[PDB]
This record gives sequence, structure tokens and C-alpha cells, in this order.
Amino acid sequence: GKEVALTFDDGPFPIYTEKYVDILKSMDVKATFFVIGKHAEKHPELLKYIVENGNEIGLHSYSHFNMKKLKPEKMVEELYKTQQIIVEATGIKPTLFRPPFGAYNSTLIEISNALGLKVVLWNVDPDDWRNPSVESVVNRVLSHTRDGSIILMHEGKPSTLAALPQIIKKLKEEGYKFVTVSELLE
Ligand code: NI
Repeated sequence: GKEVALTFDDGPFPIYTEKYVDILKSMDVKATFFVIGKHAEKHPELLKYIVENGNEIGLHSYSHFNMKKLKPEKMVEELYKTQQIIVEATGIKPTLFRPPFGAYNSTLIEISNALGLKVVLWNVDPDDWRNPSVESVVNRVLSHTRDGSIILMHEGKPSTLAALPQIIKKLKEEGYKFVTVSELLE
């Protein structure tokens, strides 16, 4: 059968992380959260909340700057610092890294791999950052989702929180199983 990975970038966020997690848990569905280190270290209890509910945490860098032009040692500092915040909060080491803006080069791939991280982007983008209506977010996801889809969404967004129940309902009716990015890639 068909699998899809729902993903949320840029958290955690007071109020919203807990709300996203509760919706997923209420629907028997798991997702992948790509957290910014500066946010993660302010809110360790929210990291534990993501993982206690069966969700995966990935890195989204410490600072959330475009990493395209960083020196190798700064790429290391950005990833290693975030990996350490996450494992100190959850006891679970992340294995995935989504670069800010999806910007990368071969060196960032090599540094990520040397830290035991896979670089992941996405293949379905309903542009939920520059807030669309909840109906147009739903329709972009349901019109583009295929077996192996990795859906880019953003934490801390009421319009995204609003769209989740309809996305989960309709994809479940189309026979999709919801998996983590790690499970999807195997
Ligand atoms: Ni981001």
C-alpha cells in the first residue's frame, strides 16, 4: 500500500506544538518535526511531547540561516549543537536533517553523513508558510500527494492546524498510511 510522511518545520512553539501533537495522536497518525535548535533548547518539554507521542524529530539547524555558504566547521557547529539539544531532551538521537530553505551543497551532505544524519528535503509543498486559506492548503496536499510523498508544512501556523484533520481524513480514505520520514526511506 501507499505511505506518506507529514512533516513540520521550524518548531517547537509554545501552544502550537502541543496542538499539532494532540491532533496527530487523536487520529492514530505520526509525523516528523524538523526543529530549529534555538527553539528546541528554549522548550525541551515540547521535544519530549513530540517523541512520547511516537513522532520523529529531525534537525532544521541551530540558527535557521541559509547554510549554502557556511565553512565546514560552522556546518558542524549548527548540526552538532542541535543534535545534542535534542538527545539531551528526549534521549533519542535524530537521524535526519532538513536544511533551511532546502539550500545545500555536496559539503553539507558529507558533513551531515559524518554526523550520522541524512539530508532530506520534501516533494509536496502546499506553500503553508505564506498563509493560504485552509481549503487551498488541503487541496494542494490532496492534489499532489502520491506514494512516497514527504509533505512540507510549518509548525506555529493556525491555518496549518486547521487543515490537518481534513488532510489526514482524505488521505486515510485514499488508502494512505502515515509514517515517519525515517520509516518512509527505510
Ligand atoms: Ni524553516
